[PDB]
Amino acid sequence: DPMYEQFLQRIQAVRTATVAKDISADILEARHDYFGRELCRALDIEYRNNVLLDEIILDVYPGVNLMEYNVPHVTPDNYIWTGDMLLILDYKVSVGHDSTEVTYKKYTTLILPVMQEIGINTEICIIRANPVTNQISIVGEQFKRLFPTIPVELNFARFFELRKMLLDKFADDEEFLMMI
Ligand SMILES: [Cl-]
Ligand SMILES: [Cl-]
Ligand SMILES: [Cl-]
Ligand SMILES: [Cl-]
Ligand SMILES: [Mn+2]
Ligand SMILES: [Mn+2]
Repeated sequence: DPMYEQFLQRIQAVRTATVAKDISADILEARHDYFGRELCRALDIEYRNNVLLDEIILDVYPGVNLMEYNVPHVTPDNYIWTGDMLLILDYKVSVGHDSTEVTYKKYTTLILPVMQEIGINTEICIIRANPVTNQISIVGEQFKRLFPTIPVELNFARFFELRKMLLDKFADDEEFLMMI
């Protein structure tokens, strides 16, 4: 596992709280991206990880003049263009709901108004994996109808193992415990 080995090398070598904070954030990003890849593989949909909204609009509506509209330059993780409806997707990996609510509010209020002006039928979809239990939670009614089962095989144990080693190495470092 090249990803695991590279994280392990970084944890073996790190000496400072600030560099450790970056490893921690990087592990959480990699765990998120791992779920996104497994999710798209299981559903046989195109895997993407952060698409500029302008690019999404140009893919679904090539004739658009972006300059006529006030397009917020957000980068949702992914999208599905069925031909009649646009599903905006964001992956989450979390034991809680707070990050889902934050992103749902941001994309609902920033994306839906301009998509209505352009004329593209759009739904905001947030798919969250609980990394401890592997349970999947979906916000997005049309996503649920298209994908009533999600036959993923998730294993987050190695991300937990890496981050726990990092936390243990800095268990007595006040500067780090605050950054985290
Ligand atoms: Cl260091
Ligand atoms: Cl964004
Ligand atoms: Cl697509
Ligand atoms: Cl996440
Ligand atoms: Mn993202
Ligand atoms: Mn995401």
